Amino acid sequence: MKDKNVVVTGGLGFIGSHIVDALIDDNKVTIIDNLSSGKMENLNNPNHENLTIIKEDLMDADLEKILKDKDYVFHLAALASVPGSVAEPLRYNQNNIDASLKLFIACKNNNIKKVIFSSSSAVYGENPNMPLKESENFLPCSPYAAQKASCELYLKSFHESYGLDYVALRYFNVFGPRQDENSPYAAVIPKFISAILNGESPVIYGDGEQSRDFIYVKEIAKANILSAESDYNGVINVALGKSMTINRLFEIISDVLESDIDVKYLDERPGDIKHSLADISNLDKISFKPDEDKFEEQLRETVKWFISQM
Amino acid sequence: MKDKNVVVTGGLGFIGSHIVDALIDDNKVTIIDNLSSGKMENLNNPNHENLTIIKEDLMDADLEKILKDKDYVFHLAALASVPGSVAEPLRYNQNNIDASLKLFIACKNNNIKKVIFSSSSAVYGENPNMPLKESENFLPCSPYAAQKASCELYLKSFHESYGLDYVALRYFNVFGPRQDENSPYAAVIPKFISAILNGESPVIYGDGEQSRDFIYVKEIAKANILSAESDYNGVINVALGKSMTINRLFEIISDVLESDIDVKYLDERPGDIKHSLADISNLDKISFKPDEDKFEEQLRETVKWFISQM
Ligand SMILES: CC(=O)N[C@H]1[C@@H](OP(=O)(O)OP(=O)(O)OC[C@H]2O[C@@H](n3ccc(=O)[nH]c3=O)[C@H](O)[C@@H]2O)O[C@H](CO)[C@@H](O)[C@@H]1O[C@H](C)C(=O)O
Ligand SMILES: CC(=O)N[C@H]1[C@@H](OP(=O)(O)OP(=O)(O)OC[C@H]2O[C@@H](n3ccc(=O)[nH]c3=O)[C@H](O)[C@@H]2O)O[C@H](CO)[C@@H](O)[C@@H]1O[C@H](C)C(=O)O
Ligand SMILES: NC(=O)c1ccc[n+]([C@@H]2O[C@H](COP(=O)([O-])OP(=O)(O)OC[C@H]3O[C@@H](n4cnc5c(N)ncnc54)[C@H](O)[C@@H]3O)[C@@H](O)[C@H]2O)c1
Ligand SMILES: NC(=O)c1ccc[n+]([C@@H]2O[C@H](COP(=O)([O-])OP(=O)(O)OC[C@H]3O[C@@H](n4cnc5c(N)ncnc54)[C@H](O)[C@@H]3O)[C@@H](O)[C@H]2O)c1
Ligand SMILES: [Zn+2]
Ligand SMILES: [Zn+2]
Repeated sequence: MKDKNVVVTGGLGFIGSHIVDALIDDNKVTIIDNLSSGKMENLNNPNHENLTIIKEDLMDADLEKILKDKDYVFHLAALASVPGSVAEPLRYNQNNIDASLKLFIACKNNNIKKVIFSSSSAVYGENPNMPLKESENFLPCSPYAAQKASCELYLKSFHESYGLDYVALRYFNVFGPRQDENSPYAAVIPKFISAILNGESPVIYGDGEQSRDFIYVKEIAKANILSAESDYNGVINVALGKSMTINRLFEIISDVLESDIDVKYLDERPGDIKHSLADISNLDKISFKPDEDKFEEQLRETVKWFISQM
Repeated sequence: MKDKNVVVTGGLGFIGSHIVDALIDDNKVTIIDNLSSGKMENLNNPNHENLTIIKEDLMDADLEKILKDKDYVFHLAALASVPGSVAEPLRYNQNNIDASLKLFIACKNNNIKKVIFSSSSAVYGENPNMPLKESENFLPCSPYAAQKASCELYLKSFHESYGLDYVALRYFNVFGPRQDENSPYAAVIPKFISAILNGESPVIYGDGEQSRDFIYVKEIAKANILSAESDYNGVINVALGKSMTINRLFEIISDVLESDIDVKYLDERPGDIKHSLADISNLDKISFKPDEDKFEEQLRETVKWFISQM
């Protein structure tokens, strides 16, 4: 992508910062981010000539004005937490549905060429029909999952009502540089890496045979950019279509870190589904083929990032 | 249902007033209604000893307090318009998602035994797989349809997260006494009846071969009450599972009114789907069998109501 003027909501966050990095040399980029979880220092160059940063909540921003003469909108801003949403459903509704809708209204009023929306495999709930096809019904188990599904439904309705073109991307388990490790809720790869680097035993919730479809953050960024350039409108899973158990993950991370620190086993967390696996056939719709044998290399890059932060 | 204390949101409206009528002799009923479209005079007895009316927007009401010690909540309050939602998606979002969520939060915090939610066959969009089963995916064509679907998804998530029991009822084409005829958007049965009573030719948008699954408002009220009493949680179509063309409807209404006024034919309305038909198998889940040969009787009751309003 070259010579476009794009908006990246949540562009100071984990995933959004990697999208900004990939676009910024050849495109004007306006980030809208309230710093609720993102950081200026997540950007490779936060002073880049092509960059604009608007430090504001989407609910307050004049999105009708900001989106004038923009080409594409990448919507990553969200309160991105399943357990957080259970504790605070109304606040999550404001950030995840209401703000998204305000953005989508400004998109259609400004004739934005495409919206690329960050959804989640959480919308599937506990579905045994793996590998999970996009045609599965929604089975949201948390307010967060209902919110992402609601946004997908609004996008469908905006396509029909106003001709707004969009891709909704259902991410599976994203990992990589700049992912949070500090929250009680933080993802397993950051927790395993952080624990080992701090000389502490990590923990597994359950027996460790649970499995996930992990996908590297730079691949998510590529999928976003390819979706913007595609003529396809609709919903696409973004993953590798491969399973890894948490036991196996721990072995691999321990090998990468040359670590003899052992893992502890605790009871299962309520709400954790046992197995999650994407069907990624529809990645053909955006001409995306993720790298299928680069997990160790990606983990090494992630570890090096966490080392640099100590 | 006897000796319960219930809340009916939108209880001064078309459908809600019939639910209030059916419950009020044997139960305490609190209506919450902002009079945006409902009327005091829709109730059979607006001064009934068991009645309380709170004239307030759901967004402003202290629902946490109002729902203390209530048994059931019937949620009918909404901005109930497909074309209105296209014109004003944010305002419709506030009334249809945000207010519903505030209510559902108060329901789960007060351990309400059941929520009975008014959804719509609009959530199916233009789906040729008739008769339409509840398992069909959502295909919302308007912000309204997305909003009703979002509410259904929130209810599912609240069942999983908090144990809130619910039934979402997908109404097909409701008709009967107290339905609005004055809006530009008003439903076909009121428009046909009102036109003929005013000595004016009604209009058909298209060729009249379009068909709908019409369902009488008193049957909707019964389905609501049976759903409250049922152990079932989930989503159920409420209809007859029968089709009637708009041409045939006009013939029947003209016969009932002994009218020689002819109908005019105009171009199709954008957004109108041609055929809509419910699969009503899952009405067995709430032990409801609607009357299958009472259409003329129901139309006569509707006509007599419109006559009484002249
Ligand atoms: C925090 C995070 O990134 N979570 C994301 C991740 O969930 P989840 O699959 O629950 O991710 P995990 O917590 O990393 O759990 C994955 C597995 O790892 C075990 N585990 C986790 C932590 C630990 O210390 N020990 C341990 O054993 C755990 O029991 C589970 O089996 O993937 C989902 C998509 O597939 C996202 O919806 C979800 O939220 C994102 C933000 C969003 O939607 O915006
Ligand atoms: C106003 C109203 O009650 N509309 C409801 C009705 O829609 P619709 O099926 O569009 O209902 P119609 O407008 O009565 O249209 C039905 C058919 O009749 C023709 N027609 C309509 C008017 C007229 O003058 N002449 C004429 O020919 C028209 O072209 C169509 O084929 O049924 C749906 C459920 O099946 C509801 O979602 C919808 O909104 C409710 C509020 C809600 O969800 O809350
Ligand atoms: N990390 C994952 O595994 C994962 C999986 C599935 C979906 N997602 C989705 O991808 C997107 C990005 O997630 P992430 O992991 O980068 O999360 P993140 O918290 O790092 O990024 C979200 C960014 O949005 C900003 N933000 C939040 N609310 C805002 C508001 N109201 N106005 C303006 N800015 C706001 C935050 O400050 C942050 O920089 C989210 O929509 C998330 O739900 C992530
Ligand atoms: N009429 C139909 O054919 C049909 C079909 C499918 C679904 N529904 C649904 O059934 C329910 C009732 O529809 P109806 O036809 O009786 O509509 P209606 O407009 O007659 O009733 C809605 C009632 O809610 C009140 N209201 C609206 N917004 C409110 C708010 N924010 N706070 C408090 N009160 C509010 C109105 O004053 C009105 O009395 C709605 O949820 C509607 O979407 C109706
Ligand atoms: Zn297993
Ligand atoms: Zn036909």
